[PDB]
Amino acid sequence: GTSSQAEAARILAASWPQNREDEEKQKLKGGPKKTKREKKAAASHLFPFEKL
Amino acid sequence: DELNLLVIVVDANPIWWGKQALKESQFTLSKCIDAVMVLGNSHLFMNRSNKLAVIASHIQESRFLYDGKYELLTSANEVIVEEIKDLMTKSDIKGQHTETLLAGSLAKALCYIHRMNKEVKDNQEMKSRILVIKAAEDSALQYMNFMNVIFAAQKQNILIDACVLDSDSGLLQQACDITGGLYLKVPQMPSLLQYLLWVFLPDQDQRSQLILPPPVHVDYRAACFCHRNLIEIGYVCSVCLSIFCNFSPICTTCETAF
Amino acid sequence: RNLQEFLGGLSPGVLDRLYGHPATCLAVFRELPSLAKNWVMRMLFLEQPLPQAAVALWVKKEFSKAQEESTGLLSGLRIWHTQLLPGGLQGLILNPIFRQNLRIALLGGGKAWSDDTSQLGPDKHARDVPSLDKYAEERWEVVLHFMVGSPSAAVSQDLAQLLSQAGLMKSTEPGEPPCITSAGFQFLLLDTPAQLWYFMLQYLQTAQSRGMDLVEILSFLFQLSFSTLGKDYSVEGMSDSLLNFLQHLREFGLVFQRKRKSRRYYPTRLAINLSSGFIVVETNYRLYAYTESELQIALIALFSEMLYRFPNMVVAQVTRESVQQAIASGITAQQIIHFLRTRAHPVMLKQTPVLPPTITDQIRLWELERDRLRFTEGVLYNQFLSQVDFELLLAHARELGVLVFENSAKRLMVVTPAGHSDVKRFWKRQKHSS
Amino acid sequence: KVDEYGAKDYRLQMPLKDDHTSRPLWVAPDGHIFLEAFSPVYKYAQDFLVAIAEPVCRPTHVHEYKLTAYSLYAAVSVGLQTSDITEYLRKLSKTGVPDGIMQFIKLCTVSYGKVKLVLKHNRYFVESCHPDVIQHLLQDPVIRECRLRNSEGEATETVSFEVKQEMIEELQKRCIHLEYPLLAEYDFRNDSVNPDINIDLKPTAVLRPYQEKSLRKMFGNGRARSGVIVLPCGAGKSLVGVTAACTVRKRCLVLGNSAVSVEQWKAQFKMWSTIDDSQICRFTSDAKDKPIGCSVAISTYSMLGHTTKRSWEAERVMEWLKTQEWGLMILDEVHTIPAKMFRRVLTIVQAHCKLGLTATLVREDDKIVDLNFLIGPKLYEANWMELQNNGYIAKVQCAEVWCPMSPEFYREYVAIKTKKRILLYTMNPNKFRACQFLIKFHERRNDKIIVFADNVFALKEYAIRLNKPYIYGPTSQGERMQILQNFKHNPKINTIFISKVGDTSFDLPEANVLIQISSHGGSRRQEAQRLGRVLRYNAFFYSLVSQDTQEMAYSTKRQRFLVDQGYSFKVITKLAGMEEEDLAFSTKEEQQQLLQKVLAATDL
Ligand SMILES: [Zn+2]
Ligand SMILES: [Zn+2]
Repeated sequence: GTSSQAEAARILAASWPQNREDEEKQKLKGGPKKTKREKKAAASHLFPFEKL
Repeated sequence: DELNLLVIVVDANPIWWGKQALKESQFTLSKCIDAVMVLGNSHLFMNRSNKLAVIASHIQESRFLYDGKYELLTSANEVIVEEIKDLMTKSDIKGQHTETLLAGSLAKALCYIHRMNKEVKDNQEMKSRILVIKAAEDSALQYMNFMNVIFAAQKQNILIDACVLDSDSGLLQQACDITGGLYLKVPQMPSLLQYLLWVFLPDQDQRSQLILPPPVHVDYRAACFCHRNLIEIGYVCSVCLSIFCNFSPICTTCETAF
Repeated sequence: RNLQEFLGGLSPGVLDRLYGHPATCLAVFRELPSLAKNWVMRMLFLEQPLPQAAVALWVKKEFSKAQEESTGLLSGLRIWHTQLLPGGLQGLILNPIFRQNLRIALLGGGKAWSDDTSQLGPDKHARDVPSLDKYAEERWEVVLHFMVGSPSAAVSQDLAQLLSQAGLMKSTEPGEPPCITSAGFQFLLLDTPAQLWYFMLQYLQTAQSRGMDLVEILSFLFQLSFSTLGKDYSVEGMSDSLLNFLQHLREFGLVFQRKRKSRRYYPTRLAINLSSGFIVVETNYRLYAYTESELQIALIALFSEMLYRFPNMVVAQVTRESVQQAIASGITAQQIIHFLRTRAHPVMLKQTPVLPPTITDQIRLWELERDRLRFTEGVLYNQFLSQVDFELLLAHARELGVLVFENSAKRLMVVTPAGHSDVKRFWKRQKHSS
Repeated sequence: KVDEYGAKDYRLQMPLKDDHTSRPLWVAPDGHIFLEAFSPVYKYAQDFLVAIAEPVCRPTHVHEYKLTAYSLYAAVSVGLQTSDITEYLRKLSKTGVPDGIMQFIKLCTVSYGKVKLVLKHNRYFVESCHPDVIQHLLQDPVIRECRLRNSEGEATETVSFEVKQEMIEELQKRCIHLEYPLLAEYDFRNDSVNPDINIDLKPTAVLRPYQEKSLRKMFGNGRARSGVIVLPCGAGKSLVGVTAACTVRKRCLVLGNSAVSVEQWKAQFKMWSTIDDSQICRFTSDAKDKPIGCSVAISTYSMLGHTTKRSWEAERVMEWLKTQEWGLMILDEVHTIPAKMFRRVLTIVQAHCKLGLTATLVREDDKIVDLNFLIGPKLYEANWMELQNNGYIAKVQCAEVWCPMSPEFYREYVAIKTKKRILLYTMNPNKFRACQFLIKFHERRNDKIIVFADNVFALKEYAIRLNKPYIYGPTSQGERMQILQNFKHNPKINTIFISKVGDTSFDLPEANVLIQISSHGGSRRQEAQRLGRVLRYNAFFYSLVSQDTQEMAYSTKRQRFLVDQGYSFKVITKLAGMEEEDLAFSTKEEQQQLLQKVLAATDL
């Protein structure tokens, strides 16, 4: 079913550890990036599948 | 955590400033020194961690020049004034040398930047730039050393900014182009401080935000080994890459190399 | 709150009077963004206002957002003001008083910030920089201990009243010592310069209660910020109220003074940083702190389990239970992460980032454990016979702004207990009109 | 000692902090060593502490070591004496040695060489330099049964007596309780009783410096003593054993765990020892390459300790093998030595030096302490962090990524408790989607993947769904061999599934990605071995667990070994591009259909 895909995606993708992380992201990211080196550190500590 | 280091190289050639004083123009060496001091004070005002260094080049050598106003600025200005007075009062013409030892001052500035870099805490990056104000004519006898200094600065990622006053210098244009610095010729000498504050005061990241004059037509004329003169067309060896103005049956450099 | 937030909420007269002191102008200037500083320096020697479009054309189109933010900040700080340029144009020019004072502070002019220091000659009881730092640290530790409530710290009653007004501690019963609230714990966890700035802001917000001039206090504080460490200054030349304020500084350790009647005062390193490592964190949730004072030991034990205490070392383990207890005490995970980053040992500074990501992520996840369940008291409505009737009542509730959750699929809605009465009356009135 | 904050505080005990911080070391009253890695003398302090104490954790900044009686026995086994170790410990203390460590060190080091155990003419003897200790231990009732017939005084030269060969373990266990530890020193330089063989390693098998330290510590003063060397599987482990066998130059016995490890050891000997195939023999009842009359014999456990009737050829081979001494009996996978039947294997054969090698010394049931006297003390423990810093071990980026429990599964998970919930969180649709996404992402970049998964019942539908090769485990011998052989040199297929079969030392080819799902309960050894199958960010391995289930606690409690080794497990809660492509169990229909087939077990 067309609606089954959307329902399953909604349930799975945001079940426990997204209903509070998305809220914090929406209530944050108001100021600009402090330094460009934070992005470098994030890229170095991130796994390859999180870079695409 | 953004640390900016500003090293200002001042062309203190006595001959050019003496000719300027004899011209009785509205611009003198005293005004240039005052503008440099004001620029340094502004750079220190820009951020707490900003560091300032001033080096004056002379025919003799390179001198490390470094009530109601800031205390540190008051101490800094007095030391610079004392150093420049000591250099000029004890400057005695002994020999036929007239060209400014610009290359040696740049080498000293690079060494000082390298020394300061190690003392910086690892959590912070010290972005360093070199500002040069040129008064006398360019010297072609130091082409190789100047190119070596440019290459070292590019390797260490150090911006080099040139502020030509009267006579354009090709070496400074090459340095600005290679290192990504700004080359500017002053149209009105008395307005030098305004140009310095409008162009050379902001850092490279701020230069991205601001709109700046496009670079001037940079030349890349080479210097012949046996003439040390700018040339457009010359003979170049295929082994040691040495440049010669006229054809020779044997390469002089390759003859030396055994 | 930062300095700019406090300054922007002041009246234009206060801002104009603040700019009359050269030290204040420099402090305001150094708080500006990088783009704003270039504009201020360029307009330093301009006697004529500039068109808004001309200034706007200096920055590229992509960075127009930063240009707008800087222009708005400058307008709020009243550094410059819009002038009606002839021909219908708008001209922008800096404040003449602020510009003149900034030029004096930079170029020179007028009299020095301090009256004089050589009039009285050398100090008979002069101290050293390490001694001043030790005195400041002792004063700060005494203040923080008095915040805890230990009998070892004895301070003036006015300091206790100020803390009570700050909300850190409340005196429910007179005579008995006040009890420190959750906000007190949060402030205690805060960094030392941050704590100093928060205390000064709380003092300034209540400065009018003591009948003290805010402008004079701010100017004196800014002058102290730029003062040279290890050099004394003349007390004379100040109003009595400011002198009283200086006495409070002597209580806080910012300014050292041997006697109340002494004419000399030595600014400390804490006073210098007012205008604006020993902890090693390991991947196995271990903290190795090179500290000896009970203050840092207590602060670390607030959010971690202590294991070993060597005479110059503290070995602790960060566990889920300890972090959960600290959060239940009112301290958020972000505060703990910032505290660890600030006290980070210089060795860890090589790592990018300084703190390992795993530990910070684990702490944040432990913080999210407490708020897993969300609680909202209210009244549930489930007796809607018609969809249209449900829609009207839901619209009325949304107009009242008392809706908490809605379900149009099953005609289910929840309203706040306070708004239940209004919804009940509206529903009854609609049936009466039917 | 005081509990003001619940911490054992020893501030008053060790105040000797004269000047000022130059010594990167801290001592503890009971016993413990803390070392600062960010010190110019880090290497020298590490070399000193390794020879005297075993590590307990090696993070990036502050190492922690522990002082034990066996560690001091090993330290005094080397040329280091009491005065040297004490003066160097006091030299680098920065706090002063407490007066509870010096006495312990003295007591441990005084009684080291008093009693020795020797093997001669297939006879075990206990020799004492001081005759008094013989009478001291004579009154012990358990020792009296060792002598037969009562071993009057064995007047030789130095007082010695014979002991029962089959009861050597009991007296070894009792001696440490009597504070008279036994030592197994074999002076292979001068024997003249053993027919030393002509083994000689080729001068082209160079060894890394870390193996040099272990080999040098094994042979401290010209003699070889029993010990345990811990090196990663990806690192060079068999090379150390081959070099030790060549240096001993005696009749070697190698013991493995699986019937394929004997082939691995034979290949290693053929590669790095220059020995003819006639002398090398494997005794595993598969080819029977005339093990009688051999220089080096390689076999496996579970055959030397048979409790049932043995094969006639095997019986004759065992009878021949139990009639001569062995030099440097090599044990592989020593961690599972303290078992009901594996321990007596040590007592069923006679050997001078017992060298045990392993990669994962961690074991449950606290039987590792028994291994201290079963074989010997922990000799060398490789520092994995500095090993991978040299680039010879792959820097594996460990990951611990969990998936939420689907509602269709969590109701049944909380409803059932009679051990039927193992399959439930194992077959989590979200974990299935995460595993499929990781498999596809790493296949798109051409990375070799090994997928470990216990509970082969779940692995069936986990592998047939993606139509990928899997090893059920009792499939065959040939099928597994050919699957693993074509796994490496084939771009078409680069991912396999393993069911608890890869939890030992095999010949699995190089892999970069490991994804383990539903592993054993709390086996730190299993996870360490699985991590060892990847190293040889060059590589990275992932562990998938289900939230709000016992798998969370299991994963937390089974990673404490690797964090002590220095590895950090980053937590991944979101997968980038999860909905970018189509994955299995996209809709709820098949997810709820999975419930019937996962509850269809009903094994009652
Ligand atoms: Zn030429
Ligand atoms: Zn040539």
